[PDB]
Order: sequence, then C-alpha cells, then structure tokens
Amino acid sequence: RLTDAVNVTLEALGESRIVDINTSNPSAGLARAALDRTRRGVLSTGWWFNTIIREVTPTPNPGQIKVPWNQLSMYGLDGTKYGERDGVLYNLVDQTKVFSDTVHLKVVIDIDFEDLPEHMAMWVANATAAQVYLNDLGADGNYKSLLGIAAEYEAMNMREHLRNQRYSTSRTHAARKIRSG
Amino acid sequence: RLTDAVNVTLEALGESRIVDINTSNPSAGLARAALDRTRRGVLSTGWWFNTIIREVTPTPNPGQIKVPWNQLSMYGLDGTKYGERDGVLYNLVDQTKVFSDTVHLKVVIDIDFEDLPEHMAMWVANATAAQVYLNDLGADGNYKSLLGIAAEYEAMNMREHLRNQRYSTSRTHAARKIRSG
Amino acid sequence: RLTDAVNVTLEALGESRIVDINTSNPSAGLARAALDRTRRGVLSTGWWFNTIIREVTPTPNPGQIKVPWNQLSMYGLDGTKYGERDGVLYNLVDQTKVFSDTVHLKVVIDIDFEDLPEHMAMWVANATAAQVYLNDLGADGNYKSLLGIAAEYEAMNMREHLRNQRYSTSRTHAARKIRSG
Amino acid sequence: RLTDAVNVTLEALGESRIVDINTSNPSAGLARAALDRTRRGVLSTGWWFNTIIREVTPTPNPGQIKVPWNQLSMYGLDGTKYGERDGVLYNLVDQTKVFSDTVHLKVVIDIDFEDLPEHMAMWVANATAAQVYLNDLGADGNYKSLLGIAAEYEAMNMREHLRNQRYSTSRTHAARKIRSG
Amino acid sequence: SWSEQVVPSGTTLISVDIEYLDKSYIYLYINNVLISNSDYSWNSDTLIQLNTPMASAGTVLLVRRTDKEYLYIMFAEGAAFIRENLDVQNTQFLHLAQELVEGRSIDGFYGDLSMNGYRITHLADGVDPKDAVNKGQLDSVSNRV
Amino acid sequence: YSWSEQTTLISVDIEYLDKSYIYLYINNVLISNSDYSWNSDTLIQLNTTVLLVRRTDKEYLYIMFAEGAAFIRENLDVQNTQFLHLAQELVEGRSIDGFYGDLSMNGYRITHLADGVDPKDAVNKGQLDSVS
Amino acid sequence: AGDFARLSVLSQALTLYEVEAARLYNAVSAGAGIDVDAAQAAETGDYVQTSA
Repeated sequence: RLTDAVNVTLEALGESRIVDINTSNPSAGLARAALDRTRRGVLSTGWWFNTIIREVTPTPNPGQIKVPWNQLSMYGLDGTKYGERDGVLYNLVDQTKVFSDTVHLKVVIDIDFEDLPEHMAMWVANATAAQVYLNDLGADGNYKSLLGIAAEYEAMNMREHLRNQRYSTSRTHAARKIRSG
Repeated sequence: RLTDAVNVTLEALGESRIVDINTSNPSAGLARAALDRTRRGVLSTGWWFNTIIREVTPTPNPGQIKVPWNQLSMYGLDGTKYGERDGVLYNLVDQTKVFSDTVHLKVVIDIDFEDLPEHMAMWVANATAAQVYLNDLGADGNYKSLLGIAAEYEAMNMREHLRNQRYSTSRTHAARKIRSG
Repeated sequence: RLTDAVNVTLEALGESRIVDINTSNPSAGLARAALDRTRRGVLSTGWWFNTIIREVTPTPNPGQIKVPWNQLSMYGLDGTKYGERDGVLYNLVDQTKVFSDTVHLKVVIDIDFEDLPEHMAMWVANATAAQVYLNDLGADGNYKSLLGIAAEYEAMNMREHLRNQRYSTSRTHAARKIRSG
Repeated sequence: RLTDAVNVTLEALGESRIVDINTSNPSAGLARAALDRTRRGVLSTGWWFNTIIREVTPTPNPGQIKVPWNQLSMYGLDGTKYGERDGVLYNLVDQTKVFSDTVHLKVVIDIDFEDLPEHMAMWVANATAAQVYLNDLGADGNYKSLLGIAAEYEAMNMREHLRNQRYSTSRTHAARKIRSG
Repeated sequence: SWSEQVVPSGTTLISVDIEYLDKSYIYLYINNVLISNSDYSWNSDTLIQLNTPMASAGTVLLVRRTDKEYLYIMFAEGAAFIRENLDVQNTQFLHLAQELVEGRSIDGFYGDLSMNGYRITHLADGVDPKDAVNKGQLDSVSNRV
Repeated sequence: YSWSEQTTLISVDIEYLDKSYIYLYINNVLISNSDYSWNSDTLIQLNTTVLLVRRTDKEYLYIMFAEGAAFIRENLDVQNTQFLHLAQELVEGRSIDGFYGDLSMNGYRITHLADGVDPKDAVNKGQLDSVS
Repeated sequence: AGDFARLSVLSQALTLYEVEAARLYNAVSAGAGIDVDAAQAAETGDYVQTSA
C-alpha cells in the first residue's frame, strides 16, 4: 500500500513508478518522507482509530511515568495538561515529572501507513502528492486538481469517521428521557 | 472491460488505443495504477454492494476474528470502532486484537474492475483519465471537460445507488402507521 | 446507419468519410469503438425500449440462474440487490449465486446501434463525435457547438421517451378516483 | 524533529533535503534562523503550556527577584506591569528593580523545537518555510499555498489549545449555580 | 490462512474469507473431524453449503493447505512471463509460507528437538504411555508421595 | 542466519529487505522503533543483552509488479529473497510461536526444557527424579 | 364518498409531511473547519475553535 502511495506521488510529478520500495531512487525516499510527515501532521487530531482512553498509575512509589504507545497528542481527562519530555510523562503547567496518584488521559496514538482505513490512506497519499507537486513544479491547475481530489477523499474520511462514531443528541436528552421512564 | 478503460485513458491523452492486454510499449501502466487507486478510493465509502458480518462468535482459545481479505472499510453496527490489523479484527479504542463476545459489523469490500456496475466503472475510468491528463498534459479545457463527464457519470451512479436502496421515509412513520392500526 | 454515425464523427474531425464500414482505416475503428462505449454508457439508465420486466425461476433444484439477454443494468423488484458474476445471477448483498425461489427483476438490456430510435441514435453519434473531437483537437468553440447539438438531440430523445411512456398523475389519484365511482 | 522542519523549508525552496544535522553546504541556516524567530514570536503570546510564579517573597537584603531564564512574556496577576531587566523582575511603571512584598505573576516561557506539540511545531515550520520562500523565490502562488497550509495548521493548534483549556461559561454562572443551591 | 468459529445447530451455509488459489485447497473440519468433499458443495466463491444440516452446534474449521506438488505456473511449457502469471506463482509460495508459519501444517519432527531452556506451555494431559505429560499429572504423584 | 544475539551503538550483520523488519530485544523485552534510529544499514543507535530478530511480513508481496512499469534483473532476486528469508526464520525456530495439532515425533526426546510452574506446562525429569 | 377519499389522502400526506418535519439532524461541513469533537459536547457554552 505504501508503494502504491509513493507511485501515486511519482505519477503526480510525472516520473517513473517504482516497483521496489526502499530503493535508491532520490525521489522515492522523498515521497516516503513527505507521506510520513503528512500522516503525522494529519493524525494529530483525534479520530476513531487513534483515540484510546487509558489510565496509568506510577509503578514505583510516587515518581515518573514512562509514556507508552507512539503518542502524537496527549489530552488530560482531569484538569491538568500533560506533555512528553525524555519519553516520560510531564505536567506542562506544573513543570514536574513525578506523579503521586493515577492519571486518566486520552492519548492519540500514531498509525503506520500500512494499517489505516482506505479513505484516510487515500487522503494522505493525495495530499502528499499535491504538496510535492506544489513544491517541485509550482502552483498551477494540476495543483488545484490534486487539492480537489484530496478534498474529496477528506470528505470520504470524514463520512467514515462520523459513521463509525455515533454522534447523536445523547448529552442532555438523557435527563429528559430517563424522567419519562 | 479493463482494456476498454485503459483505452479511454489513452484516448484522453490523444494517443493511439491498444488491443493487446498489458503488452504495450507506451506508458499505459500509469493508467492502470491510477484506475486501481481511484477505484479503491471511490469504493472506500459504503455503496449498495457491500457485505455484512451479522454475527461472528470468536473461539476463546485464539480470541481473534478473521475479516474478509478484500475489505476496504468497516463500521460496527453497535457503538464500537473497528479496523484491520494483520488481517484480523482490531479494536481501535481498546488497542486489542482479542474478542470474547459476538460482533455485528458492516464491512465494505473491494470489487474487481470487470465485476462492478457500468455507471461506477465509467466514472472510475473517466476519473482516472482526468487524473492522468492533469499529471501529463496539464490543466486545460480538456481536463475540465473530462471532469464534467466524470461528474455526470458519478451522478448516474448515485441515481443507480438510490434506485437499488429505496430510501423512503420508513423510520419514524412506522410508529404512526402502527398507531393507525 | 452505423456507417453514417462514423461518417459524422469523421466529419467533426474533418477527415475523409468512409463508404465501407469495417475497413482498415485507423480512425474508422476508433469511431466505432467510441460509439459503442458511448452507447453502452448512455443506455445503462432505463429507457422505454430498454427496460423489460421478467421473472426467472431456477430451472434445477434450487441453484444458480444463468442470466439471459445482453444486460446492462439489473434492478431487483423485490428487496434484494442483483449482480452478474461469471454470466450467472448473483446476490450482491448475500454474496451467493444459488437461489431457492423465483426472482422478479427489471433488467435494462443493450440495444445494437442499428435498431434504436432515430433521436437516440443521433444523440449517441453526436456525443461520440464531440468526445472524439475533444480528445483529438482539444477543447474549443467547435467542441461547444458539438455539445450543443448533442444536447438538442438529447432533448428530442427525452421528449420521445416521455411521449411513449405516459407519466401522468395516476399513483395516489386512483384511491381518490375509485371512491367517487 | 528540527532536521525534519529544516527539510520542510528546503522542500519549499525546491532544493534537495538533507539528512546530516547542520553539516550542509547550502544556505539552510536561514531556515534555522527563521524557524527560531518564528517560534519565539508565536510562543510570545500565552498558550496552554506556560508556567506561573504563584508567590515569590523577596529577601529584604538584595531586594531583587529572579525570573526564569527562558521567559518570553510576563503578566502580573494583580494590577502591576512587570518585565525583565538583567535577568530579574522589573517594575515598568515604577522603574525600580527592588521589591518588598510577594508578587503573583503569570510568565510565558520558551520551548525547544523538539519539545512542543505537533500542531504548533508544524505551524512554526510552515511559517518559516513561507517566510524563507518569500525572501528568496518571491511571492507567487507557492507562497500563497504555503500561507494557507500554515493557516490550517494554526487553526489545528487553536483547536488543541481550546481542547486543553476548557473555556466554558463558568465565571458569572457560578453565582447563579450557588443561588440555586 | 484458516478460521475457526462456533455456529448454531442447523446451519448449512458457511462463509469463507481465506484467499485461496483453488477450491480444492480449502479443507472443512466439523468438531475436529474432516468432512469429505462429497458432503458439501460450493454455492459461490465464498460460500460453502453442507448437504446435511448440522444436528448440534459445533465448531467449524476452514484450514487451507496449498498443494505443494508442482509449481502452479510452469514457465518452460507455455507460460508467457506476464504480470498475473508471476503474481500467481509468487502468491503460491507466499501462501505456503503463510500456512507453514501458522503452525497447523506440521505433524511431527524426525529429530531431537531442543527448546533451549523454554517451557512447552499449554500441554494437554497424556492418554497413551508414549505421550508426554504435563505438570498437572505430576501433582497427583507429589500428593501420593 | 536470521537472528543475532550479543551500550549505545548496535551493529546489524544479518541481511534484511526492510529496516522495519528488524525487532530489537533487550533482556527479552521488545523496544518500539520510535526509541532508536538507524545510523546506517549496519548500525543502530538508541535514544538513551542485545537480541535482533528479523520477521518479514507474509501478507503482501514485497515487490509488486505493474503493467507498464520499469523492470530490472534485481527485482526477481529481491522477490525470491523474500521467500528465502521467510524460510530462514521458519528454520531458526524463532518464528513459530505455537502449534494447533498433535505432534507425532517418532521415538525422539526433547532436550533443554525449562521447569514449568503452571501445572499445564510440560515437565522435565529433573523434577520427576526429585519427586521420585 | 369522494370528499372523504380526498380528505383521507390529504391527511395521509399531512402525516408524512409531519414525519419529515420531525426529523432532526445536524450537517457538518468539513471545509468550514469547525471543531466537531469539541462542538458536539458544548451544552454549557464552551469556547470551540472554528475557521469560519
């Protein structure tokens, strides 16, 4: 799949497609690096296949917490802001690395390009191709067409995310519905 | 039919169309690659030909659930996020591959280019031709005309999809009909 | 009639007309192929001379059904979606090829270019000529004029289809009319 | 990550990206300087990762109060204007460096480019690339596209900042809630 | 390479998801008992219908075993060396490696195995004198002595 | 031939088709690839015992051929190398992690068994003799 | 009889139109840039970032 994305990027430029990924082609590595950068930038916001709610307790007597997973963003369920310094948990506002009690937080992990949904992968590949074309051959009609294709795949990814995450009116209607029962 | 779409893309470029299957000197391989990528991207969203796994009860010893190989997108019927990892079902929010209960999921599969409805096939072929033309010959009036033709074929595909799935008002009016009887 | 359509396509380009169809002219076969592609694409939607309502029962003990006719689209009168795999009937949602009971369906057959109404044939021929001109000599005023002629013949075909298929207010007015009798 | 942003700026200029850290002949030093300047300017305003000096009681003998070295902006919690002079707290309206009572001040610190959230880092990198492109290759459509990308990343950064700091209505509605109980 | 599931009693349609190269490469097991090919038929590419419905609920197993007799595509006798031919030929080997890795294709070892200081976990109780034994049956001997 | 066992720089002498195919183990603990970087093709530098295990993926073909694509002689060699390496880790015994049938090893004894603690584990006679 | 039949048809159409009107759902535009993940909760009047 990654080879297909790199081939899409090369097709956008008009160069020759590759059949062996991790080759010595100068533009092959460029496509992979651009794809990785775009993927990390776009998965930073929470999606249905990135956000996991976990709670980690300091294993020793109250001290540091080594953050697991390949985290991209790290929100705190409690009223504290969390960071990631030297691979361990860090309190951004308190400027401390040692925690006393267990912390509950929602972490946005990173997903490899081989194991993400089809629509999201297509969006990432086409955005990378559009960015590479803009940087290489300049901004023209081809750039706008590639941006349009990327936007269509973005709409498809948004539709998938909204379908798999049921976002209905179930926040305050619970109070007005449990009372009728 | 695949050779017909490759010839469509070749005609869009103004080159002479081929008859022999995938034994041509000119760079018609880009047409095939773009066709495959566009077909996967378009079929990623749910259409009227997509399967369902009504109930797959896992065996407690392995704990893993197999998914169709040609799957593109998966939506849990209940409120669970699902995805593929190493060809088996995966829990995005739990980051686990094992399951103890039944799963009801809706899965979107991929279809070969000789096995899909005529309107969708024509839309995919015209989109591939437009993308290849944008990559190679630039963005001129021909690209706009090809985009318009692809949009018309997409509209026809939407008409067919709405015809096959009768999306009338039969969700909340069922309560009124039951009340009337 | 097909030779006349090919001559129209050649006239649009400005080349020499042919008097013997199935010749060795490189552009003669191109015109026929484009005409066939346009015809198959445009007849996919139901018309008055394409849609026939038929019911086919599995001939042996419940098994496969070999689909007859030169089908283009295949809608199901019942609440099931039908396909066409390996020349036999196929249930798109159930992923099965064996049927137990008789199936009622509306099939859109394909019509050869020698045996279709005059307006529809003119529309197909002019659309093919416009597409060929766009692919060959680029998008210009001639392309827009050819598109306008094709649109006029499309309007004529729509008028013929609406005239031969009486589409009046006879859906719910039957309930309000039989009661007055 | 710093080399990744330097490569982003190099790609924006169309040059070949580097791998070795700060051992390159081409003028990529401008990229680093612009990145540092842009990061300082952007972080100058208060964001969700900024420290607070709740209470620093000065010793009467020296009279001066130390401030963090990596500070960028300081706001007194009370009604006093504060600033830095020779690395210590300074009274702007009084033009004095000595203090006799406690000070409650909010201070904005600077963050290394390998220690800040992904969205803010991408925004800084894209802004640096846009500035370098404007300086070197002029103001063309590429500059506008880079500015748009930077604006999108800034919007994502604002989304993250609003997520981390729950800015609901809990300032004057507290009185009403207390009245209700 | 294979799939196992528990189906309710009275089920005749079995849906396969294994990407096979031939229909004869799919083996159907009911309650760890091999089912003869004459007892079921392929309604479609991904659907198996049993001739007789299952009397009681049981586990359905769908092991695939690639036929490693001869090369699927023989190039010297007519193969054109095209994309799909090479793809299928390499797919045969890829599938074979898959079933070999899954570990359901090895029946025995004709040599002295060496676990190299690693436990053979989850070993079932022996039934025959030549079978190996686990620590569970050593508990009875410890208790009796 | 497929695994290597041996404080900041680690050498990689075993061949591979991709960098991500190599898993690094420290005291039988897996380390995510985000915790180290590849200085070269024969050097791994950690961020702050050493066992390297190769595991080529068996779900996709490493080299996919496409109609109308550039072809070189080395493509077939790499494609064959994929299966060759897969068989290599199959032989070395570090790939198979269990069995789903009954082993029928005929008159051969298994050596070097660790003492089980869960009573479902196998047992060596180093404990049987002690019990006896 | 005809007036009753017309009244019945009109009443059925009115019922269908009322069912259609009772339908409630919020459409989200991806190009707008609204933070849907934070706008969905809202309720108490939070500050949700939007690019509109």
